[PDB]
Amino acid sequence: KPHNVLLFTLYPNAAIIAKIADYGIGTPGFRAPEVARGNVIYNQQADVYSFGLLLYDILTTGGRIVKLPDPVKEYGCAPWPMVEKLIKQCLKENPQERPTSAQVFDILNSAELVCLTRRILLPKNVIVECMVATHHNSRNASIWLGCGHTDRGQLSFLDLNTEGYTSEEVADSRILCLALVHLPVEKESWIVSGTQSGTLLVINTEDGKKRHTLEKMTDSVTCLYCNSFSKQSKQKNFLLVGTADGKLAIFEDKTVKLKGAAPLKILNIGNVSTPLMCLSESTNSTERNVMWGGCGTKIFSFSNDFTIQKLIETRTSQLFSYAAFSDSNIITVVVDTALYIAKQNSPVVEVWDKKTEKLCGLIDCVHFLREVSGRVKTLCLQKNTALWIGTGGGHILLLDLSTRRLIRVIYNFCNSVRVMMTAQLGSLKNVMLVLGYNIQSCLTVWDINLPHEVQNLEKHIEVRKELAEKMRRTSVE
Amino acid sequence: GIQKCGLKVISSIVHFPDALGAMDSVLHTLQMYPDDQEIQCLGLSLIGYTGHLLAKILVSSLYRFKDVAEIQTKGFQTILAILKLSASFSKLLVHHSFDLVIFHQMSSNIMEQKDQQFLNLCCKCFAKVAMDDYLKNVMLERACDQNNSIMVECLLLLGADANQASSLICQVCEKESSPKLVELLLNSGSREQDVRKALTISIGKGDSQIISLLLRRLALDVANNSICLGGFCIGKVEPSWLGPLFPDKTSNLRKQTNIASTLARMVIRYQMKSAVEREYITSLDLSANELRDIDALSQKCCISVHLEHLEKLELHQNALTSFPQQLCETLKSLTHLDLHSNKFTSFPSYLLKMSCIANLD
Ligand SMILES: CNC(=O)c1cc(Oc2ccc(NC(=O)Nc3cc(C(C)(C)C)nn3-c3ccc4ncccc4c3)c(F)c2)ccn1
Repeated sequence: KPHNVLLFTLYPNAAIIAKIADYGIGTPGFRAPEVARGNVIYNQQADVYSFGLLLYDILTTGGRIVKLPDPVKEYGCAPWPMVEKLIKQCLKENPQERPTSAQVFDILNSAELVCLTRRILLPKNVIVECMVATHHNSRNASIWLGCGHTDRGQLSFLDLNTEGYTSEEVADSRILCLALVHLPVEKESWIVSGTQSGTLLVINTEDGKKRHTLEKMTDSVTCLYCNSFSKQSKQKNFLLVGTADGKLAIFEDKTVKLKGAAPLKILNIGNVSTPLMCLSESTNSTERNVMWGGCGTKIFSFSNDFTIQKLIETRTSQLFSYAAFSDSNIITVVVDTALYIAKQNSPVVEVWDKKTEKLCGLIDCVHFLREVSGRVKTLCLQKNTALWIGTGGGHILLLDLSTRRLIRVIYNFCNSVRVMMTAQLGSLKNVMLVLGYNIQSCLTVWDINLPHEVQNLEKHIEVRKELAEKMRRTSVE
Repeated sequence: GIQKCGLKVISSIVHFPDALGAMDSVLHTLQMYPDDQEIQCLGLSLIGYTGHLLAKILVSSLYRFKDVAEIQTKGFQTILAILKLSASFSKLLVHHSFDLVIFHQMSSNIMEQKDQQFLNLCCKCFAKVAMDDYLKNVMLERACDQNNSIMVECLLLLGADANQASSLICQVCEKESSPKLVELLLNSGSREQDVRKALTISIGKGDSQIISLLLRRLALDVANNSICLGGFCIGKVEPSWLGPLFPDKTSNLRKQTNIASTLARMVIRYQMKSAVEREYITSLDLSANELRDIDALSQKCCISVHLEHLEKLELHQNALTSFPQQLCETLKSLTHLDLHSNKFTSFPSYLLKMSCIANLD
């Protein structure tokens, strides 16, 4: 029972924190059903029910203290799901269903248990590759996921706080990507999405009836982006869009407020042969005025004046690697001291240098997966020199930029990662949102400290094992 | 004296096939002539394949000058050849003097010079001695005995058990060291008991810099915004220590150097190729530190502006006698103050002057 657990220190990164003691002085609150009935013989498995009751008390913070109900519903608390799954599994009437103590320790030794904060299962519908994040720090915390099952588009609005969503077909043609622009000075928060027919709707989240259509482009829309030139500069924000005819059109965040708004500038970087796929911003502040994008087999970097600064050709990549993989458009681009490149239907990642315009390294996800199809799908990078890799097989790879080593491989939670990107919720914390297949769509929210948590847990468990072995040997001696 | 021109004739004949011993002869000459003969000692090919004196003579000749461009590259090629002949050469090599010359040449501005082939040979030798990781631990111990934080990072990155040995951290902290070195050792894994012993050591030899470096690892949790200095038996307390523990938002992030990580990356590649071939701190626990006064907290060094946002101050199980009044007015946002199990004699009435005090004990 919680009365029989002693605490030595409150510092989370400690060798010894909690201890067990039998005070020498079962109870109705925490009686195991086999023991409560009493027609049973003591078994190792009997204590597992008490341990699960302890877990429930910890999750509820002693709410039961002052057939059990749902931990989230009965008392307000963070979901923190796989522990709830552990409680459901262990708290089973059948004794054989109770996991062994070693199994409980092993499943409790997973850092994913700590990192996984929330998991949402969208109801049966077309999976959403579209994903947006909310800039609002109030109770309004939601995403703008969108799916298309017919010619006309459709959008969804799913609030994380309320765990509910509303979906309705609003766009006359399918949506493929979205962007969000925020102007708190004018209190204008707008969401723009592009039709496969070749027009765009901008919609106000404050009033759903503010729906107006932009000018038309020749071919469908590939990607959108909303660029902020830092919060300490007087430069005006711009809505960048990239189409399939190489048209890089720029909408002004104040121009789009009126119906029938004309794009101010257009760059014809590519064509149908090499359509533009994605955009990205430089992580370092030294190149924040330089914006990069993968125009098919081309990489363009342009300054705030919308003039190209550097061009890189991907056709030099197959000289070392396989030709068929290299002969494809680049899908994701990550801009840092070294460019990280992933291209369509490829299991390898290329490293470019912004100075020499030459290959600097190769990341072979095939070998990493074989260590435990392998096509990479999406990328994201953070400040602490840790890179997250989304695979087409439903796996997530963690690497460190310091050594290009494998940190952890995450699986058994989705069938195929579509998109994955960083976000901030209403409590100002930073988390990672991952969307995968299961076809059912599953959304997972991971703690941003996942690599640090993995390293800390590994070091702590190694220290505990070493101390236990040393003291056991001392006792035997 | 004729041995100089004799070695010239020797260099002429070594190009002929089947030159075979002449190794003992040239070794005696090199021990006799330090400067001129060593300039042409590059002619030493694979001969004799076990005398440690020969290897000792080789390394001592390299180090005795250590400032002539050509003999360094020549001698590095020579030592590379003989280790390819026998891997047991690496053991005796790192045993006698290998560190004293290797660290000196790689830290004497080896970067920013058009010596790409030179560095390549040195990294090839590095990847060669990187095997038998016990030797790497020896290299780490010797690299910590001296104050060279430039290469310790490389040894840690290649993989070295920093908890090998009086552990490493206590040794580094005992002698006068640099903040960069102790930081690199704390960032890599090192046993908590070793770090605790190192804190006691650095308390003895008073140095605010190393004290803060350690306390940022033992007693700081950024998630909770709390200092957890509970039970460390720090007999005193100084504001110059808790300074860098508080966020101090003026500070930023800057990559001072990257030469060590790139050096580590290329030696790893060569080894692989050779194998293939706001948010202030709202708590301050000082409980059970065997204090005797906290008078040293007055117009503190950058700690005064941070104490104004403290919302808890655990001072229990110490042995105090008063509460400094200047601290009472500085702590303008406390709510939970703990003073139990101290040694007080009269209630300081001015404690009740704090602007927001709400739980006095
Ligand atoms: C603020 N700090 C405090 O309040 C505080 C208070 C504190 O008081 C104590 C608490 C517990 C114990 N004793 C035990 O826990 N014994 C024990 C452990 C186990 C385990 C190992 C199987 C759990 N089995 N048995 C155990 C062994 C034999 C028994 N025989 C008969 C009956 C019961 C028995 C129990 C004690 F001596 C003192 C200790 C530390 N801090």
